[PDB]
Amino acid sequence: MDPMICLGLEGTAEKTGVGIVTSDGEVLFNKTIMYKPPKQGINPREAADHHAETFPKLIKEAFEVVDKNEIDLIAFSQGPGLGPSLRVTATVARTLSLTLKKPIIGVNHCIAHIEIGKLTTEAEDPLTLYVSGGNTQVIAYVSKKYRVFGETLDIAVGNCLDQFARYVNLPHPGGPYIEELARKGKKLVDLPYTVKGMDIAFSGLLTAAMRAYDAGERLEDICYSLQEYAFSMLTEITERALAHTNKGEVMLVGGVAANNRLREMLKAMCEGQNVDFYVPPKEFCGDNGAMIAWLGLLMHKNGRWMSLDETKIIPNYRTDMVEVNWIAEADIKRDSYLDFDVIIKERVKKGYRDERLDENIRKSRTAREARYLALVKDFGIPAPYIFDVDLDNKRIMMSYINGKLAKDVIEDNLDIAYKIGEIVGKLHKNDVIHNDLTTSNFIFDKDLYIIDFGLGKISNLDEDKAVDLIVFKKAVLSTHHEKFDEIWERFLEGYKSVYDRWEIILELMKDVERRARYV
Ligand SMILES: [Mg+2]
Repeated sequence: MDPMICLGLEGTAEKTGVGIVTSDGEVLFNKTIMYKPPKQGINPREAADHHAETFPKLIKEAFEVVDKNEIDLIAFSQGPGLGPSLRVTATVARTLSLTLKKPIIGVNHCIAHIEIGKLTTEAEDPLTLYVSGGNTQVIAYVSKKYRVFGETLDIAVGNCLDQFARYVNLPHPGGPYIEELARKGKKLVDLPYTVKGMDIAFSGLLTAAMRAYDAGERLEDICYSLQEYAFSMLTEITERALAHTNKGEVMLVGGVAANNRLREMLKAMCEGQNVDFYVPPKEFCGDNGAMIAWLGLLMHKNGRWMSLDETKIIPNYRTDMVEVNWIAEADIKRDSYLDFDVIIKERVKKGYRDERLDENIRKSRTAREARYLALVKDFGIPAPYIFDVDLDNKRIMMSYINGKLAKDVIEDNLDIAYKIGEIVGKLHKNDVIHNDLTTSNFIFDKDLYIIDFGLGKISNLDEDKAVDLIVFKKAVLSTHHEKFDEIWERFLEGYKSVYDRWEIILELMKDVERRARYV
């Protein structure tokens, strides 16, 4: 009876997975079967239907390998994920607990992906990029909790690819086909690169890929481009998260981790930053039951229970919500005369990306930034003065603001959350979207100074102003959790002072934020 053994169910998404694991970290059993969608016409089916048909076939096999009387705990994926899939998973898990007369534990699918990462790889405290069909977020364990530092703002990357494959009439799963076509591509088609803070968005990209297809661009080139852009965007936010959580290893996780290109771009990045890079073996990388079981053990082994009424599925289970109980883009230089001071900001090259992309990202952000830092004094917003610019070398000569970063003084002086709101309000009052609102991008002296503008854009759309505010919101929630409530409240106070339409877009935030799981 030494090794306590647990049976876990995975069913958050499109994969039916059953796992048996022992508290000693031994995987006695682990098989998963995927949903194969029927024609999207009439006579519809859903993954839930697949789970209902598949779970008991898998459980039979499991009981043929180990004695059901030997299993001591049953665990299941409580969320996040598809509601109808969660419910079949839960109902099957509950039936097992009741007839085996054994305890049951609901487990967070996301932090289960990473825990078997640690168990199954030489990682121990990684910044982990989790990508799949329904999920894409950057997670790290900080301050006693698993937290999101970067996530998609709309669809997951897996879904971006899946929809594109469908559009261009590739069979399911189309991922492998896009990855092969991309290898034969050579032109880097014009597509939108969309990073905002540490988050990203794939919708515009997907659409532009579609329009490029309609315009008669070579399928191979579109595929190559789709991948380069999406994967670069994902490598960038992981890079930013890395410099932000101060971790020394990165772990890639999820079905999309199967993509070699993504794996290699991600390894280059980690090699550049001298950090370790781990990927679990295929069978623990994509959705699987073993990870559910192992995390199940972790929490129960450390003493935590669940009444059948506590086993309600949580479609939007956030990583924050889980009680844990088992544990740079720009070189800046300062030049001085005996009284005058200048700083030069160089956007250095990123080896991991296609040099063509790298050239456009560095030049355009540099040009934008220069142009925007200038334009914004017209609105009464302190910023550095722009002395000169050298776009060939990706450099800016600007004035020097002596002071601490907002990120470093905001919690012990919440007033400066107000000033940030004032200058954002002034921004949106004037149609400028600053797509990187964080507390690392303002410097506080007497007034408050804005010091980044590389992702700027002119726009009168409310969706864009709304997203602007969510990126700020989300960033505050991850890096200033101890004081989040208050900083946002005062951020809105400042915003309200200046921009009279604040209410319209604040409400618009909600409808955009509901790019979550149904129910
Ligand atoms: Mg998963």
